[PDB]
Amino acid sequence: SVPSQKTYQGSYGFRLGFLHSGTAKSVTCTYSPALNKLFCQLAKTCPVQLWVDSTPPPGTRVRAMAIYKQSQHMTEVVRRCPHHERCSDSDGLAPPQHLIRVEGNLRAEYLDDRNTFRHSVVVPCEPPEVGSDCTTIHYNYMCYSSCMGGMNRRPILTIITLEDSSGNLLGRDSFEVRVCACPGRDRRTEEENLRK
Ligand SMILES: CN1CCN(C(=O)c2cc(I)c(-n3cccc3)c(I)c2O)CC1
Ligand SMILES: [Zn+2]
Repeated sequence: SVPSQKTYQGSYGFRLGFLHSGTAKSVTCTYSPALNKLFCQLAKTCPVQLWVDSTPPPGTRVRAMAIYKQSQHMTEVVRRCPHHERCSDSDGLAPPQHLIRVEGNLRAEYLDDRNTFRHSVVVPCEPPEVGSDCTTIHYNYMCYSSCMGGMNRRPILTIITLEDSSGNLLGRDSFEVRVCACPGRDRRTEEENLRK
């Protein structure tokens, strides 16, 4: 009743990568390697790189799912709060309850698991554009970490899985996420707290 978060490169050497966006007050998405934590504003583009050592088979897919980080909340489905699930912000593909969306990919599919009720969004693997060495998926997080009746200040993890055409596991990586108004300030604060 809890998805695994164990990092697993698998046969294709799968792992994530993040840009270096800095901590200026204006930054909208910034990743802390020291915390393995992405800080982002509500509904803003979060570029996540996908890296492999070798090409996975045709029909391989990449799925994203959120879980609560704290063990005492891990069995609770992460969903949008009672306010945001009712706001008129649909993109025509993502169900209004889903926290994580993929931006700019008409082949994205959204799953409400019939057994666990967890939400996820999955896209087909596509090779990098000519001249690039990795593929980037653009995610959006559709609720603040602080939203009452939803995440309610509880930290979450995003689990990214590489899957075969039947959904079997080929690779896994993960990162913590805080969705907040000032990601640059919050990253600096939490990195300072860690250094102390
Ligand atoms: C050194 N080799 C050069 C040739 N490779 C690719 O073109 C490649 C193919 C795929 I499909 C993907 N891909 C994985 C998940 C989503 C897209 C990626 I990231 C790639 O780098 C593999 C690595
Ligand atoms: Zn919300």
